[PDB]
Amino acid sequence: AVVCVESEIRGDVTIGPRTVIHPKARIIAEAGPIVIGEGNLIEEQALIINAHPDNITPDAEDSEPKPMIIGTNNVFEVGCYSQAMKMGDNNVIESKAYVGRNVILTSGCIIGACCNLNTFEVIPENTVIYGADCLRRVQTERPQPQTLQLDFLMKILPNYHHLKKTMKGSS
Amino acid sequence: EKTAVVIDLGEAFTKCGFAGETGPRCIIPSVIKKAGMPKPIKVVQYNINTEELYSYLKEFIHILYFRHLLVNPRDRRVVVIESVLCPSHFRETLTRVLFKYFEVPSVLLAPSHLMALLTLGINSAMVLDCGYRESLVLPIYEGIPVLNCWGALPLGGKALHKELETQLLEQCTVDTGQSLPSVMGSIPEGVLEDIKVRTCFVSDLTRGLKIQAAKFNRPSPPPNVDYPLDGEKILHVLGSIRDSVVEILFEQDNEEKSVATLILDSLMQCPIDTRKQLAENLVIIGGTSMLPGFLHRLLAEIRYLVEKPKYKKTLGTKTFRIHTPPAKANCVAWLGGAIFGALQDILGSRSVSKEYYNQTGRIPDWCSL
Amino acid sequence: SGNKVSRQSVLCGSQNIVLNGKTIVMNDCIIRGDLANVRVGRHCVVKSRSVIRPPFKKFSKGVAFFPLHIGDHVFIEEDCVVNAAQIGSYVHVGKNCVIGRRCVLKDCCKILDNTVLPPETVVPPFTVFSGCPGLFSGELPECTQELMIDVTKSYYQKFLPLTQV
Ligand SMILES: Nc1ncnc2c1ncn2[C@@H]1O[C@H](COP(=O)(O)OP(=O)(O)O)[C@@H](O)[C@H]1O
Repeated sequence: AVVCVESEIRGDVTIGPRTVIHPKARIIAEAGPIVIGEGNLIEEQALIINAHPDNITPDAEDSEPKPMIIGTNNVFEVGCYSQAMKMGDNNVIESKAYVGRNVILTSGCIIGACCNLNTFEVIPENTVIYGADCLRRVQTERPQPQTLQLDFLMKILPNYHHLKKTMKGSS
Repeated sequence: EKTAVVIDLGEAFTKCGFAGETGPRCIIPSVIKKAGMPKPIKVVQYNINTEELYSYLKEFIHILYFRHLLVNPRDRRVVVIESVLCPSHFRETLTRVLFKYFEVPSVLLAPSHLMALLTLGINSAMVLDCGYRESLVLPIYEGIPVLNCWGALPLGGKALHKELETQLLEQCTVDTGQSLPSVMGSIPEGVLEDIKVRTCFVSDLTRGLKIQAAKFNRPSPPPNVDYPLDGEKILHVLGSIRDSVVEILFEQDNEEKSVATLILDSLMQCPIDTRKQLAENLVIIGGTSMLPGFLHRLLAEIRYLVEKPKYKKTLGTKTFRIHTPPAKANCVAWLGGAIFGALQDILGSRSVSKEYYNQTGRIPDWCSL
Repeated sequence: SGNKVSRQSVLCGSQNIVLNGKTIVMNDCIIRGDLANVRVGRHCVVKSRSVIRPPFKKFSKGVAFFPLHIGDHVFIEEDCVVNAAQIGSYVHVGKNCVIGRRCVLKDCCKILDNTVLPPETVVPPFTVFSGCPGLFSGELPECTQELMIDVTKSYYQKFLPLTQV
C-alpha cells in the first residue's frame, strides 16, 4: 500500500494491501483497530475515526472492545470523514460525506455528496442515495451491489490504479 | 396562421397548449412559489385582493410561456377553458391581466366538458366529471349541456389529502429518524402525496364491506399497497386506509352522497328522451379521479344502488357501457381544446378580442346580455 | 502576482499555475488540482477555507472530464469545493458550494451558496446556477458583474492591509 509520509495515521491499524493513502490523509484508529481493505484509495482531507470517546459520553455500558474494518474497492474521497464505517466490497464515499457511527456499509454503496449517514441504520446493498434527498433508496438495481455499481467502482478504480503507480513513483 | 393558447381552470394544474397539438406539452402545479416564499400562493384564493394576485398572474404567465416555449403571445389567440362555480370577478380579473396587461389578439372561454365530448365528438353523452375538489354530472345531450342536472361533492383530491393527514396524524406507525408516534405536527405533504398518488389502486367491494365491518365490532387488510417514505422513517403499514378513503368517498350512512347519487339526481331531472340515451352514454371520464381498478368498486356500487327500492321505479333495469377514453390522465380537456382550437379560425371571430374589450372591458355570462 | 502579497498560505501543483494581477484569495484553503490541464484567471476572487481539484487522469487516451478554466472579475466564496470546473469571466460562487464532474460553465457563473453541481454540469453564459444538483436557477447582468466585481476588489483591497504577515 502507499504508506504516504503525509498520510497521518494514529494507533494500531493493521492495514491491508492496495490501501493507497494519499497526502494529508489524517486518521485515527487507536481506540479501535481499523483494518484496511484491498483495492481502495484513501484520498486527501479524510478523517478515519475509532471509538467515539467520552466527549459525547456513551452512558450505556461502555465495554466496546470492538475494532473497525474495511473492504475491497471501497475508496473514500476528500472531505468525507470515516466515523467507524464497517464497509464491504466497493463502497465508495464521495466528497464531503458526513460519515455516521453505526452504518454497516454493504456493497454497491455510493455515498453521495453531503449525505450524512444514518446512525444505527443497516446500510443494505445495492442502494445509492441522492444528494439533496437524504435516504433516497433510488436505483435499487441500477446501483446494484455487484456487476453494476461495483463494476463502475472497479472502473473508477482503474484511474486509482494508474494514480497508485503514479503516486508511488512521484511520492 | 399560427397556434393558440389552451389553458383550463385547475386548482392543482393549469396546463398550456397549442392549436391542434398532438401530444401533451407541459404540466406545472397551479400554486405560485416565488423567491423568498415560505409557502407558495394558490389560485383558489377568493375574497382576496386583486393587485397582488394580478401581479402573481402577470409574472407567472410571463415565466410560464417563457419556460414553456418563450413564445410571444401578443401574436396568437387564447382558448380559455372554464370550470364552473368560480366567481366571474376572478375570471374577469384573469382577463384583465390578459388583455389590459399583455394585450393578446383574442381570448375565448370554453367548457372542459365540451373538449371531453370532443374526444369522441358525439352528440349526447353523460358527464363523469371528477375534478380536483368536486365532481360534476352535467350531461351534454345533443352536444348541449344539461343545465339543472348539476351537483358537486366537495371532497376531491385536496380533501383526500386532508383525509390522509387525518388518518396518519392519528397513528404514526413509522419509526424515528423507536416510532415517533405523533411527535411532530407538520407533515411532508409532498411525501404524503407521493405515497398516496403513487399508490391509488382501488380494492374490491367485499374489502370495503370488511372495512364497514371494522367500523363496528378486518379480514386480512394486508398485502397492503403503500409507496416508500423518507426522512430516515419508512414503514409498511396498512395501505388499506386508501380503501377506507374509497369507502368514505361514497357515503350513504344517513348522508346518501356519491357519484351515483348525482347520476340519480340527473335521472330525476331527466325526461324519458334522455334515460336510455344516458344508459348507452356511460361516459368514463374524470380528472383527479385517475383511480386504478376503480371499475370494480365503481360499477359494483352502480349496480348495487340500482337495487334501491326508491330508485327501481326511476331506473327500471338499465344497463350501461364503458365509453373508454382515447385520451390520457387529464389531457382529455387539454388536447380536446387543442384540436378544438386548431381550425377554429372561423370561431376566432367568436374569440373575444381586446379591441372590443377596450370599449367594453366585460364578458357576459348569464346576466342581462 | 497582484494578489495579497503577504505570508498567507502554501499549496502545490505547479504544472500550469499562474500568479496574475488583481486576483487574490484568502487563507485556510488548499490547491491540489493538477489532474489535468490548467487555466487560471486574473481579477478573480475567492474566500477562505476552500478546496479545488481537476476532473480526472487525462494522461492516457482516456482524457479527463472538464477540469478547469477561470476568468476575469470572478468571485469565489468560502467552502466551495471546485471539483472539475471549466468556467468563464465574472463568475460568482457561494458559501458551502461545490463543483460537479465535467462541469463546463461559461462567463458570469453565479454559483449559488450551499449548492452543488452534478456530473456533467456544463452551464451557459450569464447564468445563475443552483441546487443540490446542477440547476441554472436564473441569470446575471454582465455590466453589473464587472462593475460590482471591481468595486468589491477595491473594497477588499482597502481592508486587505489587515494581518501583516
Ligand atoms: N393513479 C392515480 N389515481 C388517482 N389519482 C391520480 C393518479 N395519478 C395521478 N392522480 C391525480 O390526478 C390529479 C389531477 O388533478 P387535476 O384534476 O388536474 O387538478 P386540477 O383540475 O385542479 O388541476 C393529480 O393531482 C394527481 O395527483
